[PDB]
Amino acid sequence: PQITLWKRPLVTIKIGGQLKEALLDTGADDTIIEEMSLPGRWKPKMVGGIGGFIKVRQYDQIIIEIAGHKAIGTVLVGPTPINIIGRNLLTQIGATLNF
Amino acid sequence: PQITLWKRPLVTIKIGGQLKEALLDTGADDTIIEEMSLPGRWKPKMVGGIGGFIKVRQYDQIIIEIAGHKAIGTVLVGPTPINIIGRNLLTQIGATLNF
Ligand SMILES: CN[C@H]1CO[C@@H]2OC[C@H](OC(=O)N[C@@H](Cc3ccccc3)[C@H](O)CN(CC(C)C)S(=O)(=O)c3ccc(OC)cc3)[C@@H]21
Repeated sequence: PQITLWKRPLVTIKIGGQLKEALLDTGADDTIIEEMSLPGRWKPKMVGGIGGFIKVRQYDQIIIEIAGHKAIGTVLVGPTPINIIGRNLLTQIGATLNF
Repeated sequence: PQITLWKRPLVTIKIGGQLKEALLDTGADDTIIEEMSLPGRWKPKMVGGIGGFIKVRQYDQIIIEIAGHKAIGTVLVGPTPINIIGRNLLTQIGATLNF
């Protein structure tokens, strides 16, 4: 699709068998999801933004369906105030910014 | 242009006659610039992000060039980790997300 930016670019995702709403975020290097369970091993990570840093769990090789497009990559899980799809998965669905 | 997301979507902006680097950020409602001097009166705003809130100064009807495109609109000034061009100005330059 072509997504205008008058409103937040929110989409439905499927992750870990669960449907969630998430923000398509070109300013995010990484994908950050609210607390949930994911399979496999994880390692701790700190991610920083406006406000400071939060501690997350890093899961590698996670499959997400993003507005119907499958992508695999790293997902960070922790106390984000919004689910964020970052560039590490936006590239895999072919997303570009155009003007 | 068409901006892919394999790298951060960094562009040059011009504000107050000065060139700065900024991130094109679809996840940002608002445009936030590092401490600098802007003309006129300001209003208070709290901005929430991944790791809590920051206080900023809100300046309205500021002239800013973004990757060669003229915009005139609200700029928040404060302790952002990076200059962010949010949707309020991305809509003025005609940016869309496409996949
Ligand atoms: C609610 N208020 C926010 C929304 O609109 C306002 O505009 C400014 C601020 O927006 C944000 O902080 N937006 C976040 C994304 C965002 C969105 C909403 C809440 C939290 C975060 C942004 O798009 C992505 N981030 C960083 C930029 C600040 C550099 S981040 O969430 O901190 C982030 C950092 C590192 C990551 O990987 C290393 C992945 C994500 C305000």
